[PDB]
Amino acid sequence: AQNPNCNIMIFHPTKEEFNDFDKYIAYMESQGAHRAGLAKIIPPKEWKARETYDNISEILIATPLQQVASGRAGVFTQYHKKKKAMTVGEYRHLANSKKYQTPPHQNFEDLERKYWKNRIYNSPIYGADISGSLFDENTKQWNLGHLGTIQDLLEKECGVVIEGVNTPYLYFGMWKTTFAWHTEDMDLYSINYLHLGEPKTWYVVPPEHGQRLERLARELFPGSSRGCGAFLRHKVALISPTVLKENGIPFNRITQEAGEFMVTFPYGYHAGFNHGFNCAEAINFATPRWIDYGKMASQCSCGEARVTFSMDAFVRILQPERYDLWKRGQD
Ligand SMILES: O=C(O)CNC(=O)C(=O)O
Ligand SMILES: [Mg+2]
Ligand code: NI
Ligand SMILES: [Zn+2]
Repeated sequence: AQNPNCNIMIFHPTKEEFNDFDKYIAYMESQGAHRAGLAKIIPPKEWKARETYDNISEILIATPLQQVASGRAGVFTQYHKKKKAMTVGEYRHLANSKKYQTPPHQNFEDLERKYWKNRIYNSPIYGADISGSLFDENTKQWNLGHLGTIQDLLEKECGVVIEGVNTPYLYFGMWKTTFAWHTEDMDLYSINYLHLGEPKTWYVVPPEHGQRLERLARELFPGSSRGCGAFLRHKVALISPTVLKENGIPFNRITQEAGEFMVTFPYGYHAGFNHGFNCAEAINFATPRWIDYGKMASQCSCGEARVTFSMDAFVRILQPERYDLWKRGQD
């Protein structure tokens, strides 16, 4: 069995190996990369996402989100307070202001320590979930707006034709902006490219151990757990590495830098934070190996998780027994 300790693997494809996206994912899995839940892909030196980032300041962040925490430093939830619209140039200036800027630090480890000590005492503002792309249309390799769609994968594997679309999303971050513990919708893959700026630190639980994380989360968030049998789908709970280690939960960590891709694999729980002003692009995708995970994915039916249009068909076809309850949660 390849990668039996479930370590995060780092890949360096050549320019030739960068041509066929599906083939390279399958190669990484042949080497056991999925067992970690997360892999890093460093593009060949010949590749570029676009020519420059000099002209992005006029993108609008229609609904910036202020991430307000509650709890203790290692075990907290966050809620998202909506703020007035602002441009990427305005958001960059805000990220760099004395109130929000990254503190002085020695190295990534010192900054990680400072994050976990102090996150709860601040409320950073995240420009998340913005439909759009920063890949040049002429970039033919690993262009996250030109991937094979999940609807086409389902149709190729299962024969059923379904409605829905699959487009990328931009994330503009600042120091301490936080992504809570989650798997993807329908336990899909994700791919994330860090276009510019400061790093993103990731934490991940191997898919084979995801239920250990779920059981801890039920213990640590007991009111939330009573409210919903899949409350991690709400994407609000944080648990620190120190608390994970105290409770014996297997996990790994890695820091993504500008120019690097990360892939999350089906049912790989992940969480993390941004080091300073940055911009990432991400999208969900599927492969043949996903189908069995989609069929078994948990679902939130309490009303909180509310998701895209395109998840309807995935539930309807892969999980017909759950469909009626889940759709009530949507309505
Ligand atoms: O970058 C973020 O805020 C969150 N991203 C993801 O969870 C992802 O790419 O799967
Ligand atoms: Mg612009
Ligand atoms: Ni994710
Ligand atoms: Zn719920």
